[PDB]
Amino acid sequence: AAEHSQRELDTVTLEDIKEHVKQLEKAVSGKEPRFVLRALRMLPSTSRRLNHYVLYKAVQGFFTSNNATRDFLLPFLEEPMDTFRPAASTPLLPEVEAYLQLLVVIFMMNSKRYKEAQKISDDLMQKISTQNRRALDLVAAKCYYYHARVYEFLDKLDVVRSFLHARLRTATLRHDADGQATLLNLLLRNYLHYSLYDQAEKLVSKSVFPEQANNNEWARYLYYTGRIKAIQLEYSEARRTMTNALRKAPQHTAVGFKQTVHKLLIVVELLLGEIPDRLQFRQPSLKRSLMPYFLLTQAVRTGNLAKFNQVLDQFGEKFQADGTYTLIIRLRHNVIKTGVRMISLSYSRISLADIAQKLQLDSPEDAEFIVAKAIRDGVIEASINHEKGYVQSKEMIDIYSTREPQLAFHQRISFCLDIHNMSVKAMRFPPK
Amino acid sequence: LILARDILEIGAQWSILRKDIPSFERYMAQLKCYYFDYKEQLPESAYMHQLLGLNLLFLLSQNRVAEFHTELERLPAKDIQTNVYIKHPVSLEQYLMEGSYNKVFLAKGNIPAESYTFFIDILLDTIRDEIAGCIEKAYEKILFTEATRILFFNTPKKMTDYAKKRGWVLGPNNYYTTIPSTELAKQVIEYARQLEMIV
Amino acid sequence: IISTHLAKLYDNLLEQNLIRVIEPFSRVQIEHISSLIKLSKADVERKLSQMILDKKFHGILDQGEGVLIIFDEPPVDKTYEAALETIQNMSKVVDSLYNKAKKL
Amino acid sequence: YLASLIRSVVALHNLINNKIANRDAEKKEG
Amino acid sequence: PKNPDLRIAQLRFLLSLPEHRGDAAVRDELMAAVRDNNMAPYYEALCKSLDWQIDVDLLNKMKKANEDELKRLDEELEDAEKNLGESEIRDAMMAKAEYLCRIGDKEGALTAFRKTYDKTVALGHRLDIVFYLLRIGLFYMDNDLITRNTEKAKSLIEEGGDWDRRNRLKVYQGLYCVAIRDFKQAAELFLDTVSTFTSYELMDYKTFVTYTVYVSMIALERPDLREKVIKGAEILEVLHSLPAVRQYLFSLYECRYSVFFQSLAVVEQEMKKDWLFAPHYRYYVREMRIHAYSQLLESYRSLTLGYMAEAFGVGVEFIDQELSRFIAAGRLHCKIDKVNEIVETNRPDSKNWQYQETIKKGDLLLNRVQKLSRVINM
Amino acid sequence: DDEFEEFPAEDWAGLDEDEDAHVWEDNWDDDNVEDDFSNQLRAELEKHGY
Amino acid sequence: VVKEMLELAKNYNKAVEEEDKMTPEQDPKRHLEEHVDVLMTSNIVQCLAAMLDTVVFK
Repeated sequence: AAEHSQRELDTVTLEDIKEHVKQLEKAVSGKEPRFVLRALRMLPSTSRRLNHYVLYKAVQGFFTSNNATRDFLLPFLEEPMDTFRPAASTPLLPEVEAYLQLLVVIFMMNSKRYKEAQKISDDLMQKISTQNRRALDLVAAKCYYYHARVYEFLDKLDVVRSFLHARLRTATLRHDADGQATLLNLLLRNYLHYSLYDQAEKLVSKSVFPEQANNNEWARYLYYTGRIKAIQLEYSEARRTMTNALRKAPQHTAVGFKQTVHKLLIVVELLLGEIPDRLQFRQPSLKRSLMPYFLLTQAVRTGNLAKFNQVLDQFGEKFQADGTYTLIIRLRHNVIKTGVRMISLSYSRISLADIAQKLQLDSPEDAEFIVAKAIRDGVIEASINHEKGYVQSKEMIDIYSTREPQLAFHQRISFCLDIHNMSVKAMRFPPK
Repeated sequence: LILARDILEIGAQWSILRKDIPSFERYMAQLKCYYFDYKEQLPESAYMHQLLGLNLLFLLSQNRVAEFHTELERLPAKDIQTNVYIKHPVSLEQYLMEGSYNKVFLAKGNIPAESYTFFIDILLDTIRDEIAGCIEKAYEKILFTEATRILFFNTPKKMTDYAKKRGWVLGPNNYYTTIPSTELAKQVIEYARQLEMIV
Repeated sequence: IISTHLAKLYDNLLEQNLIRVIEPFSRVQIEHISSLIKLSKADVERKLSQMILDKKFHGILDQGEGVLIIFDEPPVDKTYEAALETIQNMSKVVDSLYNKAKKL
Repeated sequence: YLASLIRSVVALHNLINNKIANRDAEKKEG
Repeated sequence: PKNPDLRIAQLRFLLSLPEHRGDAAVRDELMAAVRDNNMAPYYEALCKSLDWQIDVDLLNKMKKANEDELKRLDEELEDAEKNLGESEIRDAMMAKAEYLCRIGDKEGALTAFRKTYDKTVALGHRLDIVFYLLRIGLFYMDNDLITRNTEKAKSLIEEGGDWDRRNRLKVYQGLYCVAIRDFKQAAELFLDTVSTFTSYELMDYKTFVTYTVYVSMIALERPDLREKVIKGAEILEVLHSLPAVRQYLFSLYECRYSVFFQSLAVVEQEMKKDWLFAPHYRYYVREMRIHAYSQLLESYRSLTLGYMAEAFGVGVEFIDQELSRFIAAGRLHCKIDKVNEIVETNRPDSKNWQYQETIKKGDLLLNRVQKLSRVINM
Repeated sequence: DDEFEEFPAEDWAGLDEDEDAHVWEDNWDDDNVEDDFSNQLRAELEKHGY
Repeated sequence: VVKEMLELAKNYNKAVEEEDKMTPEQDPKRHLEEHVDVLMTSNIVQCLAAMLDTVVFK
């Protein structure tokens, strides 16, 4: 029973592998890029099954020209005892062999086998460093990604910094797009994993992210640069970038990525004085994970110092587990700024003594200093009057008849005309 | 490596002792190159955290809060609230962040070591000039006496000299649009272009 | 059935008087209009507030200085009422395209 | 805005039809 | 069948400040208990209140005797004969709701009703189980069953006869309430039905009219609610029967805020003891407050806080705090001034609000179109 | 589609019982504390005559 | 023209919904495109002429 169903699943997975190989072969036909991402898109689906039988069948099936590069995976490859070339000795395309080696890499990655995984990944990316074909650039992106992933659970992410830097440059000269973006994101993750935020920031300023990058890669890059600018006091742009990242993240999957981005967005918005909307704290897939961040947010809204301290004491482990402890401390000292933002949002004119009384600041001069500091930033638009005690807010002129809507709607033109231009450029009529 | 680390530590402490800023940066920079990454073999130095907090306070001194927080990220989280040597500069940074300047002035005397006063003084000046900047970007017309009181310029002549130091001036009574049609015409013509000229 | 009808008639007459007065004025003390209409200041203020709220007479009431202001609302807005709706309309269109995207 | 959005959405829809029709022809090539 | 909420919400689930834990309501529940003897309300009564008193089993003895006798009678009438469709089997399950629902539980009754539904053809049985278990899941906090049954009735069952489901919006009084559903829909079907009630099983007419008024004046503040809830005939008649509700409604409509707040406090308190208590009494009294504040702020440009306090009940400082809290929440467009003691309204004109809505909706559409464009053509 | 395994897919413990599992989209203002209404009103006007 | 374009957009949405449940087998789109083109040309011309007038005549 189980053996029969397992065999059918293995056969259908092998058929999908055959189809992917044929698609990669067709990609070089016509001398055009793409048609490889079609095979690479179902990569998680194929990766899910990856039985030993199907992997061995594929290895024996597409490698009629036996060389040593396969004679390394064979020692770890286990064949069925009692239990197909799709068919001459035509030499293998580099993309095809890279693909099959990549699924080997993924299987050995899944089964917690890491050291020989490091070896096979090393032998995989050693060869592709010699090629100069754009068809092998799309596959190279995933190759590097799972190479870094292999080195991650091997706890040697620091070693690969040189290799990723070299491949990133190589992609930069060859005007690579997918490989360049994947390498840049891997480099950013490497820098962050060892808290080298200054190095990551310096790298970001000197490297331009390709606009034609994939949605997932764009989201990852946005999250990484948002974390950079958030731990680098550029809170407003960090929040903007994090929201942009959440927009481009996959909707169905990517639970962990969305959880991390939501946690950081909560902390950044709280630091900015704004209040995150309660809606995100309610989705199932996000609720419990954000539960520690929820009890925190309430305190920020109330300014209850004791509640903040208790939440920190009972959830510091979780906060450090996702690396939000330091930002949370900065928030613990910016709760007052949040309160001042709320006060100035509600009131138009208000005496400083009222500020001190409402915020429990225990001093009118201290409230004066705090509101002056907050209004120095873009936190509050006001105009303090020390002669009397006002915190008079700026007059709200009619935004219409003010050239501001013209500017916004001009940006929206630029965007929509740009979208139309790319859409009409990417029509790609066929030859026959 | 241990002896090189000792050399650089003595160099940095001499640099602060010399009372010179630019050399101090280079000495601590090389020491950071020798401090805490990939080393894993050097014994825990007794001067580790003293100079770590030294560097943090220095970064605070010249308005380098971003670098201050990055270097905070570099060092372990356990010592941030435990080691006094870095507890101090972090504390003044937080008080500066809130705006409790008087708290910073009070805590200027709570240094964990004598090898802190050097840029403690320049940070006491930095908070005052930041106060002045936030004041000018906050108030409308602040009277001279209040500025003298809250700028911590105890000597009124000192306050006046600092007023002359900045373009922010005393004033007489001691109380310190058009339709462009050019660029947006270009924008409209750009829209016209993007409509025409084929794909 | 005669008290109710007469009270309704009195309110109708009060509204008709109040619109047949203040028509000259663009910003008038409620005290002056109370004097002109021979009613209490609080009573006429309540009636004015109710009339504004029911949108039976355009204007606003600045209680801070005890004044009543009169103006009109521009009817140029109509194009946005189309514009906005069209946007939501094509929102649906985009949604449909997403389904076709699921085809590909 | 309005006109652009409409024009942009129409162009995007025209791209969907092409990106579908092309893969239809390619799959038929089968 | 089981009308008076079985007194169980007001029973010992309203302790502390409401304090309702023992009174004549416990007597009413116990008389509803002893007649058609039941042990199902005795689950929690076997745990916390009257846990192991003499009566707890002194009633259980002949209760079990009676229920065993009647279940035996039903089983004999079910096995001896072979009655089809709406039959003695449906009688067994309707009793089983009059029973084990009020003996132990709904689970057996839910199963039996499912079986007879597979056996029956007509539709009132399905509505019967809908309301049976809506009230049971108001006893035991069930909503998924209610919405499943409602979908079954409305989408599929309501293709023969009609005129029945409307009042089963009572769940919609408490489904999406604290944002959109304590009102809007819950009022547009209460209003659509108030003329033709014909559902006295769930609630008496007076209670239905009070619910209708409560949800309508939060659904509709002054968007010509008068055309349906003030000029309304039957609502006006029952309001003639109910002075408190009529005063509470007309005080808001006639801008008599000083008494409107006292009516709202009475409504809050009498609402804190209901099937409607636990869901949204806090929410309703916040929304009505915001509604009255926006009604007063409208038709004004700048209001002295003193005028508000004297005309809106009391509490210059109370009103200041409330306005601060409500502006901080983004509702109640107005800006509050301190010791000058002015409140300025900043409601944008039609053009500015139109522009802001254009920006918002267009940003939504542009993000959608950007995502769509980028996932296509890679 | 990437599953973003580089970020650990934070497991929601053991899908433990939530607060309400209700359908009840609420706001930030529903979590504060309140003390009825009438008490407030009398408590703030008997100082002036109620 | 914007009202006509709204009606055309409703028709376009209705027609596109049919596109899904329809294999390869007046267009509310072509009319939509024509209205869009006339709107953009008219308003672009009017804007540009207006502002050229603002800035050439003092």
